[PDB]
Amino acid sequence: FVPTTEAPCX
Amino acid sequence: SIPWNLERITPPRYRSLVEVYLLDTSIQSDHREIEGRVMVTDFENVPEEDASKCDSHGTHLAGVVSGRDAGVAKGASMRSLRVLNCQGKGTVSGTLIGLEFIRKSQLVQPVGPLVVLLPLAGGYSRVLNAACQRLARAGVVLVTAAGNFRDDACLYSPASAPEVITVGATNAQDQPVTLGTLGTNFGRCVDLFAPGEDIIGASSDCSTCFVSQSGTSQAAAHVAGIAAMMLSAEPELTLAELRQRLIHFSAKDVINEAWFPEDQRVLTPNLVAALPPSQLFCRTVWSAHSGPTRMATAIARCAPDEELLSCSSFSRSGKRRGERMEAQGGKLVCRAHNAGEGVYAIARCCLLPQANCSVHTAPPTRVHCHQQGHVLTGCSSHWEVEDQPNQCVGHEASIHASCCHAPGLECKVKEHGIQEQVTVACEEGWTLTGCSALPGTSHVLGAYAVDNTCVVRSRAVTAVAICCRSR
Amino acid sequence: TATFHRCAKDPWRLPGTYVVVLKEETHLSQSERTARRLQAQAARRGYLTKILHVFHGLLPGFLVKMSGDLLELALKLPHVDYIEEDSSVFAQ
Ligand SMILES: [Ca+2]
Repeated sequence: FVPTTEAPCX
Repeated sequence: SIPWNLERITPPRYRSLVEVYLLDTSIQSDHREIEGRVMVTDFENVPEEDASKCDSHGTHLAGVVSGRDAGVAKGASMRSLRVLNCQGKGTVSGTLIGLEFIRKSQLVQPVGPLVVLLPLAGGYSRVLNAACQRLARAGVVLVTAAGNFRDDACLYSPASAPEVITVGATNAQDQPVTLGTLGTNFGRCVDLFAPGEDIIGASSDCSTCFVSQSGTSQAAAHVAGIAAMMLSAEPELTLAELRQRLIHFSAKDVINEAWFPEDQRVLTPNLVAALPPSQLFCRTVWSAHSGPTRMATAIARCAPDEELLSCSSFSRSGKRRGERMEAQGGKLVCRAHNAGEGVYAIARCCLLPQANCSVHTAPPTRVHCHQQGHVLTGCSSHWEVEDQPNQCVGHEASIHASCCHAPGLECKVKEHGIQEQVTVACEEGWTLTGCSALPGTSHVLGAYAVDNTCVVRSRAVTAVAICCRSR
Repeated sequence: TATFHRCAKDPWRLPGTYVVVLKEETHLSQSERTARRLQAQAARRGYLTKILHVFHGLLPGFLVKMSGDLLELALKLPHVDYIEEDSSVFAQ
């Protein structure tokens, strides 16, 4: 998961 | 070897005149994934921000559509419009102007089929949905993200827009993407799901660098790539024809619907997109709820080039008075009647070329499609107060049979008699055109087609499925 | 007959900018005259307005930057179908 749409995904 | 998402959209047996427009952040157009096949239109309409983060979103999605190593339609030609600023944020007005820019481009220098990817969402917008509808009626294919808020996609735009393909996101376990309060939207405004978590693609950090991103935009980019390939093989496809193919070639019933809210599991399509390998297409269309008036009605409709071959209804209360098919503006429509919290109308819309269809309203040992060379495709039924292949059975009720002119068509009726859920399924090669219940001991809450499976819900019980195929 | 609409998600609304949508058959010349008519009536009342864009090709109408106080004036203009307050969209 990235803030341009932070976390591990899957 | 192969990234999971590209393998999942590959059918279990498997073997450029299209342009794909992207409305996104800026793009890193010289990234080796997409270099040479993405034309930056340098249209730009963004609000001011309240450099590698700037084009992160758009570069990745262009890669998912057209990338040389991790793309769905490798080598597909793209054109980009910047409507999202560096913080990922845009306006409805800017999106309108960008959509208008695409239409003016097409008018000035026509090309072939146009697929427009809209990897963005805001709240329900009357004007944005109207503009997408007009762009679609002018021949353009629009593919949009369902939205990232674990919510009903009908509350967002352009997700809720009429003639667009709205795509939700699933993960490597075919389950809906969730991140706490966030996650894929759902509901009757979503047309299908596609890989949307842990999607590797072009990273704008460097010309050859790759990053894993997640979103309903990533899912919609998979569908935009599949659609672009479908339109290259069949450039004459209408939007209703393309949507029927996307549904038909999807993986069915792989999503664990327990992730969705209870009232949304019947309304949300259990489909994960897939490429075609290398005929009668039907789809189920759900209406919105009707309300708890005793005369409240609900209406499900088909696409302009689609035929309405059947009509059923569903109430969780079980308090319903049936449904009926009737013309409206020169087109058949599915009307459902409340008895009761409310009801849904459930239409079955099919592509049957070289076919004239009609409704025959009569009481339920007669025949309801009496003309020659005519097949019965659906048996509706409605009643007024609240308590043999071409005939409809029923008890005080009135029948609405759909009878179709179709010389190349063959239909067979299969029922299954036995409780909360009884199902009967068409055989492989057959298309479910109609689904209804036969009343008995239990009180029928409703019936609806799920792909080629007739589902009846109760509280005996017999499900009745009408299955057709072009011989 | 003419209606107003704004986004139900309050943090996503963008007050001050409005999409004036006109009836389907309105020609681009009528769209531009309607917008200048709005600008003129707004100036008489002491208001400053800016026409940001004029729409044609998909929907007829225009994008105006103005105070919301002008919305009942603008809803009375000829050919107006509905007006919508601009709102945010986000990368998904
Ligand atoms: Ca939709």
